[PDB]
Order: sequence, then structure tokens, then C-alpha cells
Amino acid sequence: GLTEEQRMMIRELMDAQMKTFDTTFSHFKNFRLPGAKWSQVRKDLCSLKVSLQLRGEDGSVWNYKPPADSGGKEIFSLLPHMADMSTYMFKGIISFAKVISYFRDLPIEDQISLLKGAAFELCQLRFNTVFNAETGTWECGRLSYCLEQQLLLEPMLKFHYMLKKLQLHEEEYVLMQAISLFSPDRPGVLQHRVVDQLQEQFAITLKSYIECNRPQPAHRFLFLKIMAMLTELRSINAQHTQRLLRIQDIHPFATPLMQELFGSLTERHKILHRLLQEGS
Amino acid sequence: GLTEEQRMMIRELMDAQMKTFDTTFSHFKNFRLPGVLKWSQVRKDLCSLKVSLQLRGEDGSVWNYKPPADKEIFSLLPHMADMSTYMFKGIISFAKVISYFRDLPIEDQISLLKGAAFELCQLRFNTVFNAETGTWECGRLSYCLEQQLLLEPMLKFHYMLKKLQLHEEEYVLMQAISLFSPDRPGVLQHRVVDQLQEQFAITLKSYIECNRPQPAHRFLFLKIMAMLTELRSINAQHTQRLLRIQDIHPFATPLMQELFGITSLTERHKILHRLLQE
Ligand SMILES: CCC[C@H](CC)Oc1ccc(C(C)(C)C)cc1NC(=O)c1nnn(-c2cc(C)c(OC)cc2OC)c1C
Ligand SMILES: CCC[C@H](CC)Oc1ccc(C(C)(C)C)cc1NC(=O)c1nnn(-c2cc(C)c(OC)cc2OC)c1C
Repeated sequence: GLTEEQRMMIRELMDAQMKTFDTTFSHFKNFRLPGAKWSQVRKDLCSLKVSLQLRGEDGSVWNYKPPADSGGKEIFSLLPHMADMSTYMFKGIISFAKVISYFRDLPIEDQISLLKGAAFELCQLRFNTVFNAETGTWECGRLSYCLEQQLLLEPMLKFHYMLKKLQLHEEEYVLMQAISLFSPDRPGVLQHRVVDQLQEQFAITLKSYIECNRPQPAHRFLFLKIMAMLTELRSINAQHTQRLLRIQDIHPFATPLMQELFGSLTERHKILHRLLQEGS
Repeated sequence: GLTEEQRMMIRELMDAQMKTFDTTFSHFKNFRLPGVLKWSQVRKDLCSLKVSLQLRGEDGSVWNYKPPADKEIFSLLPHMADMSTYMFKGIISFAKVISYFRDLPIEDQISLLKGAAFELCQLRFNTVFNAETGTWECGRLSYCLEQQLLLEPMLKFHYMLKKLQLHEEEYVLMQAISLFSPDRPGVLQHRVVDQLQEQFAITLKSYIECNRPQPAHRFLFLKIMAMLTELRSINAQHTQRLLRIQDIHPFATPLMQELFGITSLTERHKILHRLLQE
């Protein structure tokens, strides 16, 4: 059984996920729409090619088929839209962290440093909960992103297919979010041991939950599988971040909030600082 | 062959068609699109006319609009109102090039263009219609339909007319015969336009005899005239249903309101009068 401290830790995380994750994407509007290492960027960008479907309240459907790779900026057509979506998702991640009692008690320098290092990873974990592995589509309410064994080569697509195969619960997803958020080895964190103390209790709570709720033989070593996925997500974060910084200086697409996340801390992270001081 | 006067009439009509028909639709711009957000009688008609909008981009991307199943039934009417308006402005310029049309009084020029507006649009639309795929290919824009379709007279017209496989000269002659209809409302010089229409029909009949196999196309001219008569029926059939829709959900552009009668002949068609004098 779970200790009372662990039972209330899970309920606080799940309560935070409910209040901050707009699974229907009803409040996501006002977004843009399409009107050697460079070759590796283009190849991975081609592997991540998706078609955008926008369903309307009346029943109509707008569908956007991306262009084919012919050399030029046409393969970066959906990046401005994806930058508006990532910013909307990250704002929900900010509100998720503010609701957590263990997070708001941290200094404002560590709150910015932690959210800077876990922004991409927290966004990927929420995307996997709406990812359709049967059709290769991210069902984001009114919006859909359908991909166009060789695509599993791209580590970001393989991560979503492998993570979806585990069939995690809501409690396990939100515990992965906490472990990813309270990483003591992020750049800029000062209270290394304090956030390390918090991270271990989330992993201990996750390990206790799985042992008390998943006796099935298909769930053997599930906790260690999850921890191995979090280490893999740390890598893909580095792979995708360096990939986008190379696209940003050639073809600028990042929203003002994304530029701060990529690089006093509160002085060059004004948008994130004001959002941390605001309320629900 | 044809007489020199008939050869000049065809050369003049082909010259007008070339200068005023944008076959690529490259100059069709700034049109409304569906946003991202007898009632049963009319609803059945345009439900049979339900089409999807495809929009090809310069880079190769394709935006496709899927209309909704049965106010949502009139989602593509603002866009079609901008399309019909763009088409008519080319119809006006087509009539202004024909010498037999300028010499008519400005009131009769309005009356003829008012009665032949819908018909000359369908005739030009037919030249870009693909019967195999059921799509009107208007350059970057495509309109694909969504035996059940032949019951609709407007769809049966485009399929039967395309089946005749007319030449460019036969299409523009249909436009002239349709334009110079002597029985349009408000026409005063009916005797002049009747004799003008007869010369176009005689030229069309003579063209078919001289440029087609004699026994195979023995009734091609009479088939064409039957299509024009059928097109007049569809004209009143589509004008009434849109006049009903306009009272419910306004969509017609200012120029369409004058053509339908929404508020002297030139005083009730100020926009159409101005375009004729420019
Ligand atoms: C991967 C699964 C989810 C999506 C479908 C919904 O799949 C795609 C499908 C297609 C495309 C293309 C448009 C083809 C490039 C992109 C993506 N996906 C991203 O482009 C993304 N995913 N995360 N981030 C990101 C987010 C934040 C807060 C951040 O802050 C430091 C940094 C980030 O990247 C370094 C980002 C920017
Ligand atoms: C049939 C071939 C043409 C198109 C595709 C190219 O197919 C459609 C496909 C779908 C739809 C719907 C939006 C579903 C209703 C309409 C249409 N089609 C028209 O909406 C039209 N066709 N002609 N007219 C029109 C034009 C003029 C100058 C006018 O002035 C007196 C009056 C008119 O209507 C009475 C008009 C207004």
C-alpha cells in the first residue's frame, strides 16, 4: 500500500494536471498558419512531416498537405504554427508547476532554471497522452497532426511509439512530469540538493504506485522502463533544441517566449518571470 | 467554307474571348473563404451542388476545405459570390469588345447583360470542367463535387454539354447567341437583337456544316440550341433560390444585388452602368 504522504502527493499532482492541461485545446487560437549537419536537419524534418487537419464546430474540415522536399524554405512551412502551439503548451506547463507546492517554494532563480530545462520534455509527455498510435496522429481537440519502420529511426517518433506501448496511467504520466521537472542537474539551478531531495520522492512514489496497481506480467520492470525513457527524453531534448537553434538563425520562427527559453536570469527571462508571479 | 462576313464574326468573337477570359484565374484575388470557426426546399438544391474547395500553393502545398453536412449549408456562398462577381466582370468586358453590342443603347446593354449573366458564366465554367473527376479546374482553385447527380439540372447541363466536345468557336458562338437574346426583360430594340441573334445562329450552323463530318454531326446545332434553352430554365431556377437565401443570410456582392434587383434602368444598376462606360 501507499503511504498517506504518497497518496496525497499523487492527488496533488493529478489535481495540478487537471487544472492546467487543456486536453481539448479549446483556448488555443490566434495561431499562425501556412499562407553536413544541415542535411541531417532536413532529413529529420522530413521524417517529422505531418498534415494539419482543423475541424470546425459546424462540421467543416480544413486540411493542409505540406509541400514535398525540393530545396528551400518550403520544408519549414509548419514551424511558425508549431512554435505557437509549443508556446501554448508551455504556458500550461508553467501553470502546472505553480500549482505544485514543492515547486513554488523554490527560489525564482531555480524555478526559471528548472522550467528552462524541462520545457521540451514536459511538452512531449503531454503530447503522448493525445498521440494516436493506430493512425500516427496527435489528436489535439479541433486540431490533428497526422504523420506522412524507417520513420521509427527518428528518435522523437520512436519515443512516442515506445512510450504509448507501455499504456501508462494518468498517475504515471504526471509522475514522469514531476521527475522531469525536478531535475537537479539542470543548468543554472542553485539548490541542487533540495530539488534532488524532491526528485527521489517522486521516483519512490512512482515505484510504489506501479507495485501496488500493475501485477500484470506485461508490466514487469515498468518502473525501470519509465526511468530509461526519461533519460532518452533528456537526449532528444538536446537533439531537437540544437536542431531548432540552427533553423532559427536561418529562418526565424520562435515566439518571444521561446527565445528566452533557448538563451540576471530574471532580466533576460521577463515573460517567464511575470508568468511565475501571476496567479491561476 | 464560311462566308467572309461569318469568318469575321467568328474572328471578332474569338478576339473578345481571348482578351476577357482568364483561363488560368490568375487575376482572381482577395476572395472570402470559410473561417476556422422553402427552407427545406432550397437546402436540398445546393446540397446536391455540394463541392469541396481545393487551393494549391506556389510551394506545392494544398489546402482542402471539406463542407459540413446539413446556416452551415451556406458556407461557400460568400466565396462563390466573389467568384461569380469576378466572372461577370470578364463577361462585361467580353460584350464591350463585340461591335454589335456597343452600338446598342446603354439600357439594352444592361438588359442583355442582366439576363445573360448566369448563362455566360456557366458556359465559361464548362470549358474548365472535368467530367472524369467532376471538378472545375480554375487554375490554383479546384471545385470537386461531393447517377444521383444527374437529377440536378445544373449538373446534368455541365455533363451533357461537355459530352458534345465543342470547339472554342462553338463555345463563343453559344455566348453570343445567349447574350443577344431578344426576349430579355427591359429590351426595347428587340428587332435588332433578334436579327443579330439569327446571324450568330446561322454562323454557328454554317460552321458545323463546314468543319464537321456531314452525317455524324447532323444534329449538333440543334443539340446546342437545346442546351441554351435548358440553360434559360436553370437561370430562373438558380436565381430564385439565391434570392430566397439572400433574404435569410446576406452573401451577394454589391454587383450581384443589382443583377438580382436588390436595393430608371440605369438608376437601378449604377455599378453595372459604370462598368459599361469605363
Ligand atoms: C514531437 C511530437 C509532437 C508534435 C505534434 C503535436 O510533433 C511535430 C510534428 C511536426 C513538426 C514540424 C512542423 C514538421 C517541424 C514538429 C513537431 N513537434 C515540435 O516541433 C516541438 N516539440 N517540442 N518543442 C519544444 C517545446 C518547448 C516548450 C521548448 O522550450 C524549450 C522547446 C521545444 O523544442 C526544442 C517543439 C518545438
Ligand atoms: C455549376 C458550376 C459553377 C460552380 C463551380 C465553378 O459550381 C458550384 C458549386 C457549389 C456551389 C454551392 C456554394 C454549394 C451552392 C455553387 C456553385 N455555382 C454557383 O454558385 C453560381 N453559378 N452561377 N451563379 C450566378 C452568376 C451570375 C453572374 C448571376 O447573375 C445573374 C447569378 C448567378 O446565380 C443565379 C452562381 C451564383
